[PDB]
Amino acid sequence: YIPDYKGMEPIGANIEDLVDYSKDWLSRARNFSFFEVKGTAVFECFNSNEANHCQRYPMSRKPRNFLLIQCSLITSYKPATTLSDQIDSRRACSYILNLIPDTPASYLIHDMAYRYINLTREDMINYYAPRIQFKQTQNVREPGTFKLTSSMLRAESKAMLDLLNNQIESLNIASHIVQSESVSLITKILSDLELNITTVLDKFFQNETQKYLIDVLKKTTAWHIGHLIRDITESLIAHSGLKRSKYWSLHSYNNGNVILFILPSKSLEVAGSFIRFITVFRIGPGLVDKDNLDTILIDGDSQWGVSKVMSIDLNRLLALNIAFEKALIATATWFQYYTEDQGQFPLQYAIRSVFANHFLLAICQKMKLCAIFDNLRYLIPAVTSLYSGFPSLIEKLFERPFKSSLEVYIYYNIKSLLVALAQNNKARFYSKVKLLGLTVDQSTVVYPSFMSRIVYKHYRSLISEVTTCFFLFEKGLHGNMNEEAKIHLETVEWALKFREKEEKYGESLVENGYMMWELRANAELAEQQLYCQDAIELAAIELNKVLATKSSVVANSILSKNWEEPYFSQTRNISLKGMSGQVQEDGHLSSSVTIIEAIRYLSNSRHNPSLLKLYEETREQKAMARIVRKYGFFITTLPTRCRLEIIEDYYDAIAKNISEEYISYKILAIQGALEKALRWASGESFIELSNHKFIRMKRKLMYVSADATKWSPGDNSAKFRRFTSMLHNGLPNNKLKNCVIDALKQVYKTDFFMSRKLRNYIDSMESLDPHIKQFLDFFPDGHHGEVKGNWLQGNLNKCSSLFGVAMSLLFKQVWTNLFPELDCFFEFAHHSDDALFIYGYLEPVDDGTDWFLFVSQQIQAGHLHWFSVNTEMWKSMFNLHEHILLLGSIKISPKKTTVSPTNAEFLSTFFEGCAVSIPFVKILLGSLSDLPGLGYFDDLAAAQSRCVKALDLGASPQVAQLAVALCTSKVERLYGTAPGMVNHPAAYLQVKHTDTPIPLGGNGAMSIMELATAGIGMSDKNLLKRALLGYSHKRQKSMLYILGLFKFLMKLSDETFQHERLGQFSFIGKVQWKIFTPKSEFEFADMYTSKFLELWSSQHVTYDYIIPKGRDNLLIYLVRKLNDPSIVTAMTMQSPLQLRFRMQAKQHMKVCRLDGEWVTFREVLAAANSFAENYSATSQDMDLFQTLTSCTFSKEYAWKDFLNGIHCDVIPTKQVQRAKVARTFTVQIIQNSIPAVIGYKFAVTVEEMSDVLDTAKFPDSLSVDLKTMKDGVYRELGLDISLPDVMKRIAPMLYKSSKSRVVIVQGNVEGTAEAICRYWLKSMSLVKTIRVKPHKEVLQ
Repeated sequence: YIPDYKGMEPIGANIEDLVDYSKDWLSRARNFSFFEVKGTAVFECFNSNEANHCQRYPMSRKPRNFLLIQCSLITSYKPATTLSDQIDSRRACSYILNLIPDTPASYLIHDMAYRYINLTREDMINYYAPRIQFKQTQNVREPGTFKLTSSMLRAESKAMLDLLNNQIESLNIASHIVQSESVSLITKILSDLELNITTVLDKFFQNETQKYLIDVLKKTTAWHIGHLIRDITESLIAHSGLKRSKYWSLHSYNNGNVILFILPSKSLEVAGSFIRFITVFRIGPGLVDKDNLDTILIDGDSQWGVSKVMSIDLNRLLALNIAFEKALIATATWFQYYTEDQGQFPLQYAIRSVFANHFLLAICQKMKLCAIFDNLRYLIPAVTSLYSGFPSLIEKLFERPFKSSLEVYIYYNIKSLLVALAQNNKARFYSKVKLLGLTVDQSTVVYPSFMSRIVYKHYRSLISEVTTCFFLFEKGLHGNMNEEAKIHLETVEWALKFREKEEKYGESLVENGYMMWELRANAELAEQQLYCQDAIELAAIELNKVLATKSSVVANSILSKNWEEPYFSQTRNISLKGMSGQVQEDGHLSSSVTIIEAIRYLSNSRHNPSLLKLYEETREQKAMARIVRKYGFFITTLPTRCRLEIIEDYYDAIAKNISEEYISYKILAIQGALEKALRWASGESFIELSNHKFIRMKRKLMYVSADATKWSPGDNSAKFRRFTSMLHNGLPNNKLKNCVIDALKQVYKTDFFMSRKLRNYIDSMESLDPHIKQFLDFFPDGHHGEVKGNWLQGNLNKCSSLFGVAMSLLFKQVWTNLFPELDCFFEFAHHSDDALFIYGYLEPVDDGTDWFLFVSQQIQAGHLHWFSVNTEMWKSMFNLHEHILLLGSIKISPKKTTVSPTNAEFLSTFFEGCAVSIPFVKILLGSLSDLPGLGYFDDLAAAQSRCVKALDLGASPQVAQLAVALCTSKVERLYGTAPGMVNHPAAYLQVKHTDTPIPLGGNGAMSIMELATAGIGMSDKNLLKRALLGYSHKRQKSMLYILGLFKFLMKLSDETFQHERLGQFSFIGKVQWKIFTPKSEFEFADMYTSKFLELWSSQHVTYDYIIPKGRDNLLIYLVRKLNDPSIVTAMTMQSPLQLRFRMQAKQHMKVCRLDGEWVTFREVLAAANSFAENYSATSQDMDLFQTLTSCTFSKEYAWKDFLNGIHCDVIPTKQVQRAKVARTFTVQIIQNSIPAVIGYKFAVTVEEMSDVLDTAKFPDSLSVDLKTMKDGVYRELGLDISLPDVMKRIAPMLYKSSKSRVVIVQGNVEGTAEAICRYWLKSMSLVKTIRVKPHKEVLQ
C-alpha cells in the first residue's frame, strides 16, 4: 500500500522562451572558463603564486625537521638480535661515555648511557629475559626497560625533562637561495641512499624481477637503512606497552654505531599519545640532516650526531615500520609501469634513484607532501591539454605553508616538470591515426620522469608515477585535524550562502525554483544553489523524448525494485557502513553502525517493515547529519537513509534503461559518442547563401572532460522534485512518483551536528578567528544547525547523473534551435561522476572572408546571436552548454576540467580511467598497511587475499608475487613461525615446515596464480589430500601424523562455537586466538547469551543459508551477527587499543585457546604433537576426510590440475600493450538457488518455511528441485543428504556462488575464468611474449 501524497502540477514551460533567452545571451561577449597552456603562462602562474604565498605567510628562516629517524650506514646491515642488542649496547655505552656533552639532550644521553652501563648482572639478565622468565628487580621493573630517577639525573637533563613534560610561519619559496639549499640537502641525501654499501612464474621472476630490481637494490644503502629502521621501530613498538612506556630504554644497532634512547611517555594503547626518543649515530652517509641535529659531538677523527627529542604516534610508527616494504612495492610498481611504457627493463641508475626517492617519501609522512602529490595527479593532465584550469591547481599548490627542505625540493621539481610539460604543447600539429575503426585527424605534439632522468612515451606513465607516490602516504593522514575542520567550515559556508540567498529572494524561490521571466528580469539568478523551474521541466521533456520508447522496461525495472520487501532483511540495511544514531543527553549526535541501528529499531518494533512502510512511520522525523569520527565523509540517521534509498532505487531503476546511450555503467555509450563524432568529422559542411551559392566550412572536434555529476556542497536537492514530477515512467498511477517527491521534500532540511573532537579543538584555540566566529555562530545551541538544499554527500548519484543527462540534452536541443542553418555536432557521455562532451564545430577552409561576410549579414538581419559564432565557435558552444547546466544547479569545475582536440593519448587516458577506478598500488600498499589481528592463519589469508585483489586490478603477476612474499615474511615475523624463531613448528611437530597445516604455523608461501585461481586456503586442502593418499596407499606413519594434526585442529574448532554460514563454511580446523575486544562494548551485543545464541543456531539451521524476515528471528540473527569475532574486529579496526594483541603476539604470550585455557602457541604446538603421535584413524575420520578431499574441495583441486597441466613457451616477438578492459571471473536443472533449496530442506517451523518461501524465486518447484539434487548426491557421489552433517559438507561443493570478481585484462581476453587464467599466464613476463600450448579448454 502506498499513501496518497501530493503531486506537482506541470507548468507551461516553452522551449522557445529558452531559445530566445539564449539568443540574447549569445549576442554579447562571454568569458571562456579555461586558460590556454603555454609554458610561459604556467611559469608566470607559479611566480605569481610564490609572491602571493610570501604575502600571506610569516617568514621562517630555518627549515623544520623532516627526518623522524636520523642514522647512517657504511656497511651491510645484519638484523638485530637479543645477544647482538646486548653487545652493541655495551659497546655503544662505552663509546658515548667518552664524549663531552654540550646540549641538554647530550647530557640526558650521557646520563642514560652511564645508568645502563652500571646496571648489575641480575639487571642485565632480567633486561633481556622473556616475559615468562622475567623477574622484577629494583632497577629493572619491566623486561626491556630500566629505571632512571632524578637522583642520578643532571641539572641540565632534569630541566630538559621538565620542559619536555610541560603564528604559522613558512619558508621563503620565492628565494632562489632557499630553493638552492633545500635542493642541495635533498640531493645529497638521495645520493647517499643510492650508494652501494661495502614453476614458470618462478623462472620469469628470477630472470626479470630478481635480476633487474631485487639484485640492484639489495646492495643499496636504502635497503639496509630500511632494515635498520624496521629494527628501531620494532624497539619503539615494544616500548609502547602500558607497563613499559613509563620507563627508560636503551638499544643499539650496527655494532654500536646507532643508539636509540627511549624516554618515559604515555602509552600508545590510549589515543593521542607519543613515544619520545633520541637517536645517536656516527656521522656518515645516510638519513642525515646535520642542520636539524641537536648536536654533533667530536671524537678522535669521528663525529656523533645527537638528534632532538622525537615524538611519534602509533600510525607514524607503523608506517615507519613498514617503510622498506612500501618503498620496495612502489619501486616494483614503477618497474612494471616502465616496462609497459618503454618495452625494456630500466637501467641500474634509474631503479636506484626511484627506490631512494620512494624510501625518502615513505619515511617522511606529512600531509603537505600527500596533498602536493594529490594535486599533481590532476596538474599533469592540466598542462598536457589545450585548455584547462591550471591556474587554480597551481594556486591549490600553495594552500599550506612550506616548512621543510623536502617540501621545497619537491615543489621545485614539480615547478620545473610542469613548466617543461606545458612548453611541450607549443609543438602541436595535426596528423592521421586509427581511432576506433576510422582514420581520423588528431592533434599531437616525450614526457620526463619525476624521480629519474627517464622520458616516457606517454604522460599516463607520469600520472601513474605520481599516483604511486601519492599512495605512499597513509590514508590516516586524511581527516586528522585540518581536514575535519575544513569540511566543517565548507559545509557551514555553503549553508550560510543558502541562507543569504533565502534572505535576498525568499524561501519559496530558493526551494521551488525561479521562473524564466525572473531570470530575464534579474540575470543574477543563474548561479549555484538556484535553478529555473522551466529549465528543469524542459530537461525532463528532453529526457522523456528518449524514455517514452522504453516505458515498459522502466516500469518493470521500478516494480522490480521490490518496494514491499522488508527493509531490515536486506544486506545493505544490516551492514557495517556507519550510521548516525540518536542525540545523546549532552546533545551530541552519536556515531554508530547500520546493524546497530537496525537492532535498535527491531527491538522497539513488532514487525519488519518494508521500505515504504518504514518511510511512513519515520516521515515526521528530521534528517540528521554528522561527520564520521575517523574512517571528509558524512553519516546520516536511519530515516535519512530510508528516504535516500527510496529516491536512489527509483532513479537507478530509471537510469539503468538508458545505460547503453548516455550513462555508462560498460563503455558502450562513450564509444558510441566517439564513433558518431569521428563519423561526423569525416564529412564537410556547406553553408547555404542567399544567392543560392554555398560556403565550404571544415568540421573539427573539441573534447571536454569534466566531473559534472560529482556531489557538490553548493547544490539544491529540491530541483529533483520537479524533475521527478515530470520524468516519464511506465506506471499507470503517480503513487510511487509522489512518494519519491515526498522523500525528496523530507530530505530538504537536515540537522548538521558538530563533532566532540572539533568542539574540543575549538575550545582549545584560545584565539577565535572571524571565520571560526561565524562557524560557531552557525550553531544556535552549539551542537547542530539547519542545512538546506545540500544533501551532504548522500547516495543520489544516479539521480544526479540522469539530471545532468537531461540538461545536456536540453542544451543540445537549444543549440539546434539556435542555428538551424549551421550543421553543428554535440555528443556527450557519462561514466560515474565523469563526463566527456564532444563539440563539433565549423571552420572556414579559405582565408575566411566569405564566412565573415555571411556572419556580418546574419547579424545585420537581426540574428544578433551570430556574434558568438564569428570565430572559435566551439567556445560559444561550451559557454552556452555551461550556462544551461548552471540553469539547473550544475557548475562545471573550473579546476580538473580539461579541454583537448582529437588526440589519441587524451582518449586513451579517459577510457583507461573509465575502465579502472582503483590503482593496484593502493591495494598493494594496504596489504602491508595493517592486519586484522585474528591470528597467524587469518592474517596470512587477509594479506594473500589483498594481493590477489591487487592482481585483479591490473598488477603484473611478478609484482603481485613480490607483494605476497613481503606480506608472508611480515606475518611470519609477527607470529614467530619462520625458521629460527621460538614459534617455528618444525621444532615441535616432527614434520617438515611445508608438511605443517597453516593454522599450526605452516609454510603459507604459495604462488600468486594458485592463490588467485584455487583460493586462499588450498595449502591445507592439498596437504590433506596428499596425506590421505599416502596413508590409504602406503599406510605411512608420517601421513597418519598429518591426518592426526588435521584432526587435532578439527577438535580445536569443535571446542569453540562458529555457526558460520554457507558463504563461510569451514572444515579444516583453526586455532582460536585471543581477541581483546572492548568486552562486547557494542550496545546490543548483550541481548542474548552465547549459550542461548548457540542453542538457537543449532535449532534453526535454515537460517545458516538464508536471512530471516520475521522480527524476532531477525533480531536474534542480527545479535548473533554482532557477536561474530570477524565483524567485531572490523568494527574496531581504527581503535588504538588493538596493538596490545600485536605485542602479545610478538612477546609470545598466552594468546591461543586450548582445553578451555589461554596458552602459548608453543603449548598449542606441543599439544598438537601429543595428539598426533597417538592418533589412530577410524572409519568415521577416514570417511569425513574423503568427503572433504574428493567432494568439498573438488572445485579448487581442478584449478590446480589445470595450472599444473598447462605449457607456456617464449615466442620471438616483442610484447604489445593493449587497452585495459574489465571482465567477470565466473567459472541448470535446479531452478532455485542452493541456499533456498537447503533452507527449505531444513525448514521445520512455520516461520522458517515462510522465510524460505519468500527467499526462493520459484517456491513451487523447490521440493522438486531438492528431490533431483537429493538424487544427484546419492547418485554421483553416493552420500545421504538426509544427514545434516553430510548436507553441510556438500553444500559449498554444490554452491556456485561468488565469482563476482572483476578482473582488468587487455582487449583480446574473453569473460571466461579460463581465459583470464590464460591471460595471466601470458603476462608472466614483463617484456617477452608467452604462448600457451594446448590452445583449447583444458579446465574441468
